Amino acid sequence: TYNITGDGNSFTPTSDMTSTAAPAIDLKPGVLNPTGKLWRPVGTSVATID
Amino acid sequence: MAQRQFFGLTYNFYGQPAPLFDLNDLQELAGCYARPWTSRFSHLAISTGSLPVWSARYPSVASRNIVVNTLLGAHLNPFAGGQITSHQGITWRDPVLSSLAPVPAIQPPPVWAVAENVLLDSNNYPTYVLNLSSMWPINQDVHIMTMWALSDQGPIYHLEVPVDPMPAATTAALMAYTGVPIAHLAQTAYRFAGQLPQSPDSTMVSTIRWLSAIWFGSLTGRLNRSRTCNGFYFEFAKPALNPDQAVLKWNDGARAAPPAAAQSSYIRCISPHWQHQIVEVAGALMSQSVTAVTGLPALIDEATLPAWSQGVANLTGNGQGVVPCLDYNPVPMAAARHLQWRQDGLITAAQEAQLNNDYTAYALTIERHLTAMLVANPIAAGRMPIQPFNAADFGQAGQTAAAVALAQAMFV
Repeated sequence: TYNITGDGNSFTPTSDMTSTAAPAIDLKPGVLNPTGKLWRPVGTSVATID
Repeated sequence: MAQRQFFGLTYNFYGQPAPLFDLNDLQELAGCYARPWTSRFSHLAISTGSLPVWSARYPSVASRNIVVNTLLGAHLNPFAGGQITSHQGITWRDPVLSSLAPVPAIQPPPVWAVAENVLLDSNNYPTYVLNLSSMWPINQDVHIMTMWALSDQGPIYHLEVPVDPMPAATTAALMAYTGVPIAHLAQTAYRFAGQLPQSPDSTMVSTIRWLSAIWFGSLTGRLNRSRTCNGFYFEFAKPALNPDQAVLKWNDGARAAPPAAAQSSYIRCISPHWQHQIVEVAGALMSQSVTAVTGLPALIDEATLPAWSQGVANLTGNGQGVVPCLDYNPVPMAAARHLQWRQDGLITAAQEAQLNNDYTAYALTIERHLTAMLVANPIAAGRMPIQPFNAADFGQAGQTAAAVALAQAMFV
């Protein structure tokens, strides 16, 4: 970090650079999913696929 | 004989992501060796405590014991797997498990089954059970595994004294072996038991079992020159430094009091020192052979057992044979033995008892420091060629004197 109390610092507000952050995010239920729960062939070898 | 559910227990890892060895160590093993059969291992062990048990890879005999088990433990999960796995180093030289093979070329499909801490049932795997004959020698090996692995201590050794019907044939033969240390008898025994797909012929079986008692009885104090099993005891040769080698000795003093009928114990050693005690280890290897023949009372109940080795199949229980294990610290026992000896007036404590307790104190110290110093490496590197264990484990406790007293009453 730099001493704030120095010279050279620009005050250029532009349309191009419109403030933004991440205020909130999408958390719709629908949107939560993707997707498949992970499972196993009973627990024995490659036979129990059923 | 074919004890169907021949379920065997692979070792846990000491809070490790991986089974107990690193890749290099396992390479060493598999590769520098070949056969999955204990010949190689026994070769090392046999050399009547002369050669130092230390090496870069293998700190003790017991060390090797442990990496032998872990080796087993890991590489079985391959072929004993549900639909057959095998790669990364080991792709089995034939389905019949002939030899430790470095991955056959055009053979990737059988994965390296990443298991955790898991018992397996040998007979539930169709390949395994087909080959019941060839299964037999390895089951022996298996037991050895299981019966160290069950716990976090020195080996769970089983004892048996069938009293009364004692074969005259056994007597006769056994006498001829007088002069030799337990070690070599054991070796022959294991070799035989493997070499022939195991027999119901109790001969062999009885013999080992009697032997085990006589040794144990000797080691305790109960058995000695003047109190014998008919003549039988084991003589602790060289009364100076702790190497006091138990040879089978036949001297006629008294015939000790025939117990009530069938006396059974199991011992474990709580103290890491077991490692350098070929005696202790050799009984445990004896009791394994016994197992192959016989359906021993469902294994040392979970009361003295780490959580990972609770609730195992048909092994640990609660209301069976031998609920508690008989537990000792080796250096206190020697003291115990001298006690009895003195109580009997066999000998003056004066010089005899003092001296050897002095030497075993020394031997403890040496051992303790070496085992700790060696453990330091694995207790910092990803590699483990050794028993895992804290300094507080060395403690003079662990039911040491009770064991001794039980062993004794057994002899009544």
